[PDB]
Amino acid sequence: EVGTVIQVGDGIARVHGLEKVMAGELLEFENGVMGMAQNLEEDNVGVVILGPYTEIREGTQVKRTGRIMEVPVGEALLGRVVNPLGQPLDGRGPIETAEYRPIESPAPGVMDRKSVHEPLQTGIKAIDSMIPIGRGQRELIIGDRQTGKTTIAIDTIINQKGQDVICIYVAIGQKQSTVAGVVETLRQHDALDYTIVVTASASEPAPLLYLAPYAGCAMGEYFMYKGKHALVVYDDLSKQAAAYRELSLLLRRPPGREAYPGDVFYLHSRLLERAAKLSDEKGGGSLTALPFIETQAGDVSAYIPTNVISITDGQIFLESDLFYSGVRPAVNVGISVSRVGGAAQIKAMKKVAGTLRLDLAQYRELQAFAQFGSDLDKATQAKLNRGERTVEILKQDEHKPMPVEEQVISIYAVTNGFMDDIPVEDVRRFEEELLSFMRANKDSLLDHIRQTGELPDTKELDAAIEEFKKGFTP
Amino acid sequence: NKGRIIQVMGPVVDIQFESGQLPDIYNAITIERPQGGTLTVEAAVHLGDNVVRCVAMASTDGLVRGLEAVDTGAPISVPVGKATLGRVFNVLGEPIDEQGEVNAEERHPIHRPAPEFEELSTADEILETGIKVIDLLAPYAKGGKIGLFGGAGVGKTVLIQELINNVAQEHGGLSVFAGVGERTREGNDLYHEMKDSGVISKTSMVFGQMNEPPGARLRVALTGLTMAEYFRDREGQDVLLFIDNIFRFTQAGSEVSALLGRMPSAVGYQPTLATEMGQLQERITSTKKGSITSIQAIYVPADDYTDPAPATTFAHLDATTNLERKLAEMGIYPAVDPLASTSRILSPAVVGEEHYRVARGVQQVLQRYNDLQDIIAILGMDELSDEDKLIVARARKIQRFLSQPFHVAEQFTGMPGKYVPVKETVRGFKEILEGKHDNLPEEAFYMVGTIDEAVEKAKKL
Amino acid sequence: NKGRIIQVMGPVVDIQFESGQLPDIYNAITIERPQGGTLTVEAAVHLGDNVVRCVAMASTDGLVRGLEAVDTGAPISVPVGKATLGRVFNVLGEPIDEQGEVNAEERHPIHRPAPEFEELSTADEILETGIKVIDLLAPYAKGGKIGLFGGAGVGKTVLIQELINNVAQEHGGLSVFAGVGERTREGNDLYHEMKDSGVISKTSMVFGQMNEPPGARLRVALTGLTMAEYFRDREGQDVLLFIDNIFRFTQAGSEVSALLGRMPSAVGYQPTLATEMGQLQERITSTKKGSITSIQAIYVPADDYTDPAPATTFAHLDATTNLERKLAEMGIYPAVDPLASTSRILSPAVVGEEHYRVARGVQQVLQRYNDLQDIIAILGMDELSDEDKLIVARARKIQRFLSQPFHVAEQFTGMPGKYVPVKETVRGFKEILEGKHDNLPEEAFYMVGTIDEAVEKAKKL
Amino acid sequence: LLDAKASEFGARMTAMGNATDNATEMLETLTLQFNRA
Repeated sequence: EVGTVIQVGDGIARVHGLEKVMAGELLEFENGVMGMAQNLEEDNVGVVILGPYTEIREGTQVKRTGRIMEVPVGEALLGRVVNPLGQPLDGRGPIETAEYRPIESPAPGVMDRKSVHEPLQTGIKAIDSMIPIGRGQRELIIGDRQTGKTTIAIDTIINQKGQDVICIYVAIGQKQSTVAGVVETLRQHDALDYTIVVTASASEPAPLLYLAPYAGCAMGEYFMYKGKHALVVYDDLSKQAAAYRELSLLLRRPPGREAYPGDVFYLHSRLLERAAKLSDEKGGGSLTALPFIETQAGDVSAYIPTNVISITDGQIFLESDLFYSGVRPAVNVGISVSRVGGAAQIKAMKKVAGTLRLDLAQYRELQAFAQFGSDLDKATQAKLNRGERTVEILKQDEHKPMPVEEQVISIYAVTNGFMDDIPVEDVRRFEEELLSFMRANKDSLLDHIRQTGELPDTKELDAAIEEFKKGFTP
Repeated sequence: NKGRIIQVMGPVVDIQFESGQLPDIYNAITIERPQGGTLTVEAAVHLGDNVVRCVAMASTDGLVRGLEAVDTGAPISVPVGKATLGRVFNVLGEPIDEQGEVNAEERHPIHRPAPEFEELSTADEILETGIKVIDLLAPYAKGGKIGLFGGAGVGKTVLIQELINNVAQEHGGLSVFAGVGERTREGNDLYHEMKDSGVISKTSMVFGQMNEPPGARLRVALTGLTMAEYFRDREGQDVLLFIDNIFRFTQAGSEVSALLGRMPSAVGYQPTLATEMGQLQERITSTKKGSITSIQAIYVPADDYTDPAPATTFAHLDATTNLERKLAEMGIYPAVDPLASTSRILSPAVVGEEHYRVARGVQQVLQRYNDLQDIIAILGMDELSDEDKLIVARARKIQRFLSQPFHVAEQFTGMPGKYVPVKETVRGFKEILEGKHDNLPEEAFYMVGTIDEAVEKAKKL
Repeated sequence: NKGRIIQVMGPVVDIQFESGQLPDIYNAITIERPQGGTLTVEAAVHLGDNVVRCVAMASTDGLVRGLEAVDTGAPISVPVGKATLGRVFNVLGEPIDEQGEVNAEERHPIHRPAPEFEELSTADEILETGIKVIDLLAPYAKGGKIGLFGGAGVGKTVLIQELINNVAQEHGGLSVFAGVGERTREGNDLYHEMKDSGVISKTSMVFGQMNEPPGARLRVALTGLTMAEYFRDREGQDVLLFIDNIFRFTQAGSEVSALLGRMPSAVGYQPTLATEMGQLQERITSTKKGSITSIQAIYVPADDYTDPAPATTFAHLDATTNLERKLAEMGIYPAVDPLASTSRILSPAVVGEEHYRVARGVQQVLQRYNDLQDIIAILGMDELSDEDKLIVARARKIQRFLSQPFHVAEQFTGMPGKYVPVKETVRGFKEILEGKHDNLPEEAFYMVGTIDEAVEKAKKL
Repeated sequence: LLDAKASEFGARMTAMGNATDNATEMLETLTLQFNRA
């Protein structure tokens, strides 16, 4: 029950006399700070202090909790900003729940699962059309600092205002201010009602950063195993990896491959193996995960990056070049992929996109002939000129998720040449105004896609478009 | 026999027994209590003072010091025989497919020595697969290890299944799949992939997978291996055994080593990398009762194949099959690179002068095809020897006659399947090389079985 | 309370206290004797047996085992408020400028937690500096960290001073300069640089500098930070805080860690690189009382910015200002690279659609200017679109209208200074972009304030 | 009209070689900046 600290340092403590503590048991220090029984050394416990380590000195008493590492869990958390132990940071009271979960638990076996088939609309045109994400999927979001990774999680989260899916923004080693900003953005978009924020900022103890994703994941797991659908975003599995590495040879574990531990892969694989798509037998619940890796100088071949890559089911790459060309999202559709593919993509989009993959693939090569329109009639302004047009509908303002339906019309519009007679500085508005035209008029067509969405009634579609078309304002 | 837990530090548990009652190493010691299940740890090191340190096969959360532990008196032992076919297991030989318990007659230890020198077959023999490209160009040898290099989109699992099917089919050999350290979704996918390709009936599957602790990942293959060893030793057949990401296996090696506080090499790996690999690989062999041929998927994310981990594994390989995205998006659907793929048993000694000469024949043609490829690139088809121009047509036919419809693919394409005896593959490509079918249209060799089938289809378009 | 020295190994001192009388970590323990001064060490680790290991803040030569030590009961605490303005200190909050003692009302500990989640401002706001180029193109955000990349000859300190001046000027915010691990000559130079630019009156300076032990280098910033935290929390203003070579700071981190016998990372650094960085950086923030915006000089000699040290620091940056030797030797004297510099708060969300579009407008023009630059290089000005040729003239004007006279430079040039509201910067460049001043001579935008001032000068030459 | 043609492309490859070259050269200038800050 009661032990006592005999050596403390760098947030790691040798506590004595916790005879019957279990490995990984939650512990509470005299001053209310929590710790976890990390190691059961022969004649003492290695406790990892999980918060303010400063007033914990030798002689400090530690109490048993009787519980293995676990966090508050359930709808009681939606809308609350929390740290990995599940204690509230937004000052909106206590979290009134009685259901908990271990931050470490088994992943669904190979028999507990069924193939990802339900779309997780991010609202982002570039991603929902190419690089489509399904529920139960692990899609890596990787890129340099300041390429707008977080903005993508936010748009995606915001886009769940639809509401089959509950969102967990887990911020690992981010600046508190940035998270505070993220929470506020979520608030202003009415998207925080269905969102849990698990946060361990840059100044927090490393073990706290280490646990963050396992907490947020446990929170998502409550819903998946309930039959519901959760989307968890781990904002910086990079920062977790480093956090983990600190904790390692503070415990003096041998340094492994690269700067990191040997089990740094396991660290991540163990985690987002827990995101799954459950068999119908197991309830059909899902947990979708958007891990972030933060690259340096766009080095995607680095250790941690390549690891997580071989763990997830595809990755969205964020080109730094693009982002400082104002192109947004700064997605590199070329090298970016969803291994799940159109399996998680409604028939309508799965269709209009199919061509589009090819479309700007061709525009990638002829891109080189930038400001030199000379080739006349061949593989010319037929490919190139209409490629410039596609790249415009891919662009997309921050915090403006677009409903699939609208995405689909918009894409179909350009992809069927309805923009070709239209300029290029004019594509963006022609889209914004094409949709606003449908939402108020051709809703028949739109709702048709919201109901078993394959779009059809084409030609009626083309007619409906042309009755807005003709430009009349290029 | 019985011990009590002295220390718990991660997957490492230190257990004190009574004097002279200490477990042989690799001995499964079970630990029970305190919330539910049963944890199995594997004896690793006799530290002294009757303490023996072990590696867990499952989480050691909740373990408490003092808990009783029981030496089972044997290494982790797993079910074998008919009972395991169609069933999926974990390292412990427990069914992870909720399908009953295994009514297996026996349970063999997963740790054991490799067949002894005199039990070894002393001549190489080609393991005849269904597939033309691997049988002609990069033959599998019985008791061989093959490196399979693929990216899923290149139809690696379709290859696995055709292999399982064709070996079951035209020999009598069953298969074991050991999933080591990869994605659990990928395992589930393959499970269903081959549960409705029907192949699952000829296979027992064992799963480690990257969510599992290192002890499990490290041993998992040994389970698969043990299972396959039954059908070789009992039953005397030519069993398969696929390990998906064998690289994950050596890397599980590294984690456990670190956990045990070993060396390690200056590149992070265990001091015992090669030893451990040899201990696994050496059991995969053609004994006199003959058998096991392992197809090992080697990925390694870093893409450096000079890395110690890949280096060691390669030491054992006897052929490599290279799944090529280029050939896949080209239509050739056993998308095996004819040039990249290789087998050490492509000697005339193993496959005879003819087969050898036909294959070295096809090789040169396809190589020449590449040279000329670069020629016309930089000299146009202008100035292209009527003969050179000629042996370009034979390359395109060869390239195509190297594809073939799979039984496993039937349920989509439906051609139906084709199994092509090397006898007939060799003959097939020999005629192409001799010029006996220049006159045929080149799309006439795409997706046929024998050369006989290609004339049949030179009667369309 | 009182302890006696057990061990002295470099900057590391092990001190035994009485049972239950042990210092919280980070607690200043003073040691006196035996030749003159007073050494301050900082509690680091409780080793056990009532020993606590510490890091010195000065040399530990001459220390003798047994010397009495006194736990001060608090972290190194330093003077704050009005009293520190114009004064230069060391880590201990002692005046190193021989100018009296600081008649400060309070002394705050340099160790403390970052503002709590609910005290955080939740919306980004531009910290309006005087300077046109940083405000238009790479805005500073309140509670932001900006990486300043410069080489002194590019006028980094002139920038620092204009910043200090303009923030004092047009807001009410004071500044702290923390010299960490750099050349003491450079510190002295800056001191005089701004003692007769008058700016020193709005600043408190703290010096670590490369002659000092690592413990001093490591904590020195925390002192500056603490000082700046006063004017934010008390006094509620938008304080500056410059750290010169923050990189030296993380590197002091590495030395101390080694001295304490830690990990370390496989690249040499502390196990706690990131943690320590975060512990510093996280206190630099815009609270609800609002404030601190850190301009951090990042040098790192190696020039690899993928190095863990720079990598970590970058994680915190919100904008980078890039002093360019090329622009300096070109005349543009806030020699800030318009294209290289960036800010994460350059969203339309933070600065509005217009400002954003004008800036993305100026950017594309200047980018286009470079493309065309290479065009005429390899295609001559022959075949240069009248429009292309046109948007080259607007680039040259923009490039010039991006320079501006500094108040701090007055005493040499004397223009005099110019402070240009973003409202007016945006307007300025908007007109240039719209073509409202093509007719003006291009040397008419060089060194003016507002666009209004540029027409004034289009009446010369 | 026929002579005017030759000459144009006659003039066009000449400016294109020169063009190619000029790129190479200029590139080989730019590349120093790719590495040395």
